[PDB]
Amino acid sequence: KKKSITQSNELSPGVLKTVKVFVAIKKRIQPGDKMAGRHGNKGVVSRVLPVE
Amino acid sequence: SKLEFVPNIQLKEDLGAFSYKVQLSPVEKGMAHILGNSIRRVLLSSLSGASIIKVNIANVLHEYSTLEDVKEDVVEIVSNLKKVAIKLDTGIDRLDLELSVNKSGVVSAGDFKTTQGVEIINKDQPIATLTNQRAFSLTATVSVGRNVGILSAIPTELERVGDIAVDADFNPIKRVAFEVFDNGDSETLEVFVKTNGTIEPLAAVTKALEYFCEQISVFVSLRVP
Repeated sequence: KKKSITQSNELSPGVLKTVKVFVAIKKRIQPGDKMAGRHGNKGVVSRVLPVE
Repeated sequence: SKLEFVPNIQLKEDLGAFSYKVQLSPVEKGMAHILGNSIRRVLLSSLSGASIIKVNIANVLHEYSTLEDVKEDVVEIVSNLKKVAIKLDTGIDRLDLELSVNKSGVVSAGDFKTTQGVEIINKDQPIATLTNQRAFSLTATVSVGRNVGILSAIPTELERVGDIAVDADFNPIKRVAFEVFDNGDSETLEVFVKTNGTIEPLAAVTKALEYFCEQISVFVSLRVP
């Protein structure tokens, strides 16, 4: 858990430190996204209608 | 003609879970389907309510997180804080609830600290499960509003560090229908409303009609204000 090579690898000779950053986002469906069913029928969402 | 009918509102048939049947008994033979449609379309779109719009769990920085001894992740807890049906009072318009426990079982919606003016309607709504005994604390923010639609909305500004935004379903009406019956010289409009619990059928339908009449009242003058 600490027995690394001070970078857990050679750290790309010529490079000192490598830092990674993870970003997460949520994505709702919208007009333009592609939908499909298991029977070979696809299509693009054109409108989100109000419920009434 | 002297046959001027003006309908009166009634609450026949309180049925089911939160299902009812409002009724408008004397209607003027032609004007009933208009009222049925306008009521159904204004209930399902313009009613205001209250819901949780932001949460702040204690030892939690973001939503894609995890707590010890808790059987859920924060993405699944913020998903249960959306089914909590709250009933605010007249002029509060905003407040912060509080939850805090030290038990070892299913945390529920009944576990919010008793604030005055607030009232949780579904009390056995699960929120989290503690599988071992520990201290679980969060502060939900409650607000009023209506479903103004997807694009235009409120971004729910965040102030402290652990604030997560919850997207609310403010409308309290779940499913409407209507029917029209013949009496002879008059008809009977019969509305079926199903709510979540934070409003009563008569008050709901008269609020719908208040909205509809304030809309119709611009064609009696053809004037802006």
